[PDB]
Amino acid sequence: QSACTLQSETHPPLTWQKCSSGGTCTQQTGSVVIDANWRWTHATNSSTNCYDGNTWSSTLCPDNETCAKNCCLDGAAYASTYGVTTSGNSLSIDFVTQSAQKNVGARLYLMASDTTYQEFTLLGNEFSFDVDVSQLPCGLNGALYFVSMDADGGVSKYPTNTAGAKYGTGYCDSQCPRDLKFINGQANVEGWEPSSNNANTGIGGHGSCCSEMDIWEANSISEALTPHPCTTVGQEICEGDGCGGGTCDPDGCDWNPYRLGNTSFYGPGSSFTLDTTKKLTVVTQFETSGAINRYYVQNGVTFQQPNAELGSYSGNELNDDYCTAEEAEFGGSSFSDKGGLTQFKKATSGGMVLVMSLWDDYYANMLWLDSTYPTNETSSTPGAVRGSCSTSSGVPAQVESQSPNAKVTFSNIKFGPIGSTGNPSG
Ligand SMILES: CO[C@@H]1O[C@H](CO)[C@@H](O[C@@H]2O[C@H](CO)[C@@H](S[C@@H]3O[C@H](CO)[C@@H](O[C@@H]4O[C@H](CO)[C@@H](O)[C@H](O)[C@H]4O)[C@H](O)[C@H]3O)[C@H](O)[C@H]2O)[C@H](O)[C@H]1O
Ligand SMILES: *[C@@H]1O[C@H](CO)[C@@H](O)[C@H](O)[C@H]1NC(C)=O
Repeated sequence: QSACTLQSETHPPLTWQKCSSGGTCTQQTGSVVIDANWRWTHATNSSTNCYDGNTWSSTLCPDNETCAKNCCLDGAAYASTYGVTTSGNSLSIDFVTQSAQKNVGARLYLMASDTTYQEFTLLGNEFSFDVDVSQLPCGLNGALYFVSMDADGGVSKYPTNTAGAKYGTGYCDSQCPRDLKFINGQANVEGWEPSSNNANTGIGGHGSCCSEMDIWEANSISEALTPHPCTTVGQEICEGDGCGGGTCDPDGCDWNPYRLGNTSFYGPGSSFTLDTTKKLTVVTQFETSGAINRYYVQNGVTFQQPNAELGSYSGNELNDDYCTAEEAEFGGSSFSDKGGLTQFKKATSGGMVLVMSLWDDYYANMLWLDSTYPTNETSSTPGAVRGSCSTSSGVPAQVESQSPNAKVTFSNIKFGPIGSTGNPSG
């Protein structure tokens, strides 16, 4: 797809800190861009929509190639249309925003310039950020994560895509998402099927796969840390059912303190170690062995990831023994079939793009994160309970109606060698 300018594109600025092993941190200046799927896609020569609701224009988009040629992605009014705003090193995303249309959440990427994404090499380094999840009720997910996307959004590999990173193209993750309207410089209209419950989305014949590091997926009730390996490290297209776990691990080796047994660590109020009604700091370290360490800071008090005992595993580090014990006790073979932490280390050794989003779940109502899932299981089933939310929570239409003002705020992003981000920001 190409880019149009009926609406100017001005990326909300966002500062972050780059720290060094020497003990100092210096301020960096970037910005954020919204994913192409949220944009208005219309004819290059008019305002005629190429996509509207959950259907494509059969005239402008008879096939994937013709569609990409006839259509372009336009600019976004971040605040008024998408409820996305920034201030210094802080970024906020509102749940429901009413403009000429209703918009739900957003997915944003940190940029290095107005035409390129900022790439981060996680291995040997740590990522720190502050987050306020107080306005995130059951059913919502304020997420901060990394994915192995190309810095240019896919332009060099697929010339038919001239919009690039400036317009949020090139997404990919361990779920091999088929809801993307544009992949590899072509549309995804071929084989398109409208969602049964989301008036704005559908499923195309192709998907976009790649390694995904979910540093943070959470709301005020539950939080999870989850690495997702893929047999092909970077962005790669998939077709039909091949997208269903053919190359990527959609489940991952997840670490949810609540799911692992400590139901008093993360929650609303002073009855929890970390009070989710107030802002908190989350630091994640990627040691060279491939393991992942985590600690939190709130009101000046430091807490390492809480200890967990699962099978023969005991500790607070997300390592091979933990992931192996999890599949043995909770079930599944996806993570290990795809190479585990060894394969995932190939992703963190390379460059990954920072993603920040807010979403509700049309497939499983976010029950996998904050409730008992599947809903027919009980507390007696290992790993069934992930949070205190009712198994009846998270219905999109309901949370969108009852909590339109929900929002997540990410701030004070700091990146550098392990042990360096706790030093003074520059
Ligand atoms: C005896 O047979 C075995 O039984 C066990 C237990 O019943 C089976 O294991 C269970 O299988 C369930 C379905 O596969 C999963 S639910 C699964 O949970 C994961 C972890 O939360 C979810 O992954 C997350 O998905 C999010 C939304 O896409 C992502 O954003 C996030 O990054 C992912 O971590 C997934 O969506 C759910 O479907 C149980 O966890 C598991 O114990 C076993 O399969 C049988 O063989
Ligand atoms: C949860 O973790 C906190 C901090 O490590 C600890 O003080 C508390 O005892 C733990 N509770 C349980 C039930 O593990």
